[PDB]
Amino acid sequence: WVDSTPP
Amino acid sequence: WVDSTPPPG
Amino acid sequence: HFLCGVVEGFYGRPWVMEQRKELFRRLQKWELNTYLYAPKDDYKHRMFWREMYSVEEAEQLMTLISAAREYEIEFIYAISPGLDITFSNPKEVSTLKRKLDQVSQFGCRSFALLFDNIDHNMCAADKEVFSSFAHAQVSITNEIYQYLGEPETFLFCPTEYCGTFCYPNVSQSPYLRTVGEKLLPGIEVLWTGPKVVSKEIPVESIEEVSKIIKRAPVIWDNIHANDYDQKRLFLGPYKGRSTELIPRLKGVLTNPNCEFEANYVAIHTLATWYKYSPQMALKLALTEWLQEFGVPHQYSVTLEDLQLLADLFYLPYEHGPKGAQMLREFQWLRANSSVVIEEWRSRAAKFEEMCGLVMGMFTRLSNCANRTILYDMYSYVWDIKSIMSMVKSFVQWLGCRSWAFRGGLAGEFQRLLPIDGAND
Amino acid sequence: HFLCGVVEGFYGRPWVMEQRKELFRRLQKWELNTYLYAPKDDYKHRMFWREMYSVEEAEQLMTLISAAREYEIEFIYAISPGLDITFSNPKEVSTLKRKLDQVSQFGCRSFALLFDNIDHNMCAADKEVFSSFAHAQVSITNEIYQYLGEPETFLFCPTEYCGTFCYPNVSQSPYLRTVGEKLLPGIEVLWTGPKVVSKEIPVESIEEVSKIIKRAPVIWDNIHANDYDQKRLFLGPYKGRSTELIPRLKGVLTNPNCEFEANYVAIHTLATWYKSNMLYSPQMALKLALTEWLQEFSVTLEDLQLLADLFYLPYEHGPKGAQMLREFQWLRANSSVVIEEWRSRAAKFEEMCGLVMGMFTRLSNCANRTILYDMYSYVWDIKSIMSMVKSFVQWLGCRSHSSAQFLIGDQEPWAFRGGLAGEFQRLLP
Ligand SMILES: *[C@@H]1O[C@H](CO)[C@@H](O)[C@H](O)[C@H]1NC(C)=O
Ligand SMILES: *[C@@H]1O[C@H](CO)[C@@H](O)[C@H](O)[C@H]1NC(C)=O
Repeated sequence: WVDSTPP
Repeated sequence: WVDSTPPPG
Repeated sequence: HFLCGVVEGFYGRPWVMEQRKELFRRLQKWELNTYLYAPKDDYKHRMFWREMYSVEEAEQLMTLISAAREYEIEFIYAISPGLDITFSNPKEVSTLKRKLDQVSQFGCRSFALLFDNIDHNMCAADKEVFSSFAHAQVSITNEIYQYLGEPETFLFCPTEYCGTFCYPNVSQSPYLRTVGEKLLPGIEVLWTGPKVVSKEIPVESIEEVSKIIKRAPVIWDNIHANDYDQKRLFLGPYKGRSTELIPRLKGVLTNPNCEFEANYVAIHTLATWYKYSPQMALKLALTEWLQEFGVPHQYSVTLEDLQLLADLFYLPYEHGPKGAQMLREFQWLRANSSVVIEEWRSRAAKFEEMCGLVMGMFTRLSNCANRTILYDMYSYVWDIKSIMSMVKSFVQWLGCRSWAFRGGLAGEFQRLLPIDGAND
Repeated sequence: HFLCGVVEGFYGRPWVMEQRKELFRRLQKWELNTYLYAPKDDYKHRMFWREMYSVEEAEQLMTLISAAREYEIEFIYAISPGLDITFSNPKEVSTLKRKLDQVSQFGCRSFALLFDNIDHNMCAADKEVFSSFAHAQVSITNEIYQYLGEPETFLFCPTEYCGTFCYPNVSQSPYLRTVGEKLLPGIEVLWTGPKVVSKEIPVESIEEVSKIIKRAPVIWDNIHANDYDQKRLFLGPYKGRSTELIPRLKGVLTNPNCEFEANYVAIHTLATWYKSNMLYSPQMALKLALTEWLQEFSVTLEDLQLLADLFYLPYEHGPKGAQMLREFQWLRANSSVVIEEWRSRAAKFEEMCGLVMGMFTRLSNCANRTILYDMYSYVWDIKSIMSMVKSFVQWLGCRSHSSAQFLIGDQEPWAFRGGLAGEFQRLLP
């Protein structure tokens, strides 16, 4: 994860 | 013509 | 005790010591009471969570924590070990204990373990020892909490931390069932609302989540967060959360703009809410904010400027009245330009004067004595003043008888998405 | 003596003292020799130029000036009084003398008066005294230059500081004519080339300006400046300036990115260009810069090459960036075929996007936290947008089995980028 969004 | 920003050419 | 204050919880450059001590003064001044330390890119909080503070870092953290106590702000130290922790490896556990013990010795008494923004899939060795991802998290969190002496404030951030992350939904989540059942009763759960950046957090959705976690959650509120879009900043009022939430919550910690000085309104209106009309709280915050903007004392910025600035950079789901007005005026001028009545000329002139107020706001903010306030906002204010200047010229052009690389590569790709501007 | 180095001359947050010390160290190490101090929003440089440094400010500046001398960098102190000075008023001229004397007492021996980016008109008082703007500016400048004992280095930045700002043009402007004739011969003149941000600075443009100012200019180069566009950052090589300009110029001072650590390539490649002709390949100078920059940072060379190509030059994307754009433009123009060509070109584009994401996550994990923080918002922005473009290419490939729209139902705010600013921008052609 690179932000608050599921990959 | 300040802030390094001239009008469009 | 209800926790109300700020989480430093965003991605990017974290705040530095001086900004944080100033934060604690503002929190005390406005009668807030809590700071949660959780900056995503402060190295030893997350990427290098195992690593102990150096002597120089220990000194700084200790000084920070003493400043919180001195200003009567509860300091909560968070750590985010979820990316690569093997939960069943006792060496991983001990490392986590020793990192927290080190922070205890700095004077810290309250703590948090954060498991947001990580994969649901455990390693082979953990799948041996634990029946689910939630059992793994809960047993390490329970063990740490007991090991530290059941601190009066200990927080847990779930991987399923808002409505849209809950699988298959909130009321039936097996992950949240286990959390609700196994997590010791003295440990609080963090929650962001129905979404990561919640437009509203309705009473009913809080009643729903509380039933499954078997406790009232602490809100991690991202309403003013701006780390996710370089061009955005939020100076409008705390909004969309009813005061009737307060007896239903254990606290509200706001994760606000990355630029420290941009957060006067976000935090002042949360304090007003805590102690409700958003437009009334906006007016109180801007009136008091104005007093920070004087010119410097020399030996050889208006309220209306601030209202316009807040309306141009308002809230994630609404523009402020003056910003919406200018945009509708521009739309119209553009849609009706083939005409060039006295109407279009009258309205183009009034619109040009609106663009002028944008440029005047920039010029007066550049005279401000508190230079950190100008610097924190600089790139947003320069951006809106450049665009408005271009827009005013374009309106002049449409009336005269007689930037190709804007935003760089990112801007080019973005303009190629046929969906671009869908929400305008 | 050829002046080559950096001008801190941008709008926004100035560099702080330790960044400046580090800059001198870099300039020395790469054989550059000059620093011009001119940050538009250091309030005593411009907005409140009449104001004396306080005791605490004076110590900081004196320390900084000593550091320059310690690293053999010539420190030029600029001041920008043109927003509100009355050129004819006795008290104004002496306030300026008083300001500059204070700085001379800190150890500074070289100075500049800058008149760029101000209103081209005079108040009633100066209009009685001077026949034109240029006369007012040149008279105050000559008098200051003399007052300070004709320092070895003294710079003047004209109001007409590039082609675009000349009225009515460069070779016939009455402003520059007055400057060329009346500005004392030991005073240098700053010039940014044909435009504020010059894609090229052709030798014949510089001959032409030379004949009118009556001297070889010092170039104030805005090639790597990024204060005028929030989203842009320039990590590509110094380029578009033939090495044959060197014999025709008194110096080149580069006004580089606001974010201090982002200027490794900008300054290192300028140094390569300079040393090449005290010819020059931009692509080989870029190779040397990125190789050496890599040692400051896990992050690979190839990460740095892709990062530079994504954030290259004001008028040009680098190779890996221009290539991704071309593919995406192709994939999008031919998506109706959804044939083996499209599918395999799609899978490659998606893999290229993966290299952007990997560059982001390796940077995020590196040990040099200072470089990461200066770059962070550019790298986050490119990774987020490439992640959306990648998911769009996927969605177009999925059109053989799905009629669903690209965005299904309620979105987080970052699905729609740019806020109110971006909405105004999208209404411009
Ligand atoms: C205008 O242009 C640059 C780039 O925006 C700005 O940094 C500089 O202060 C201004 N003046 C000159 C001489 O470039
Ligand atoms: C998810 O997104 C917010 C806003 O982008 C980010 O600041 C935060 O660190 C992440 N985690 C949580 C619990 O919000």
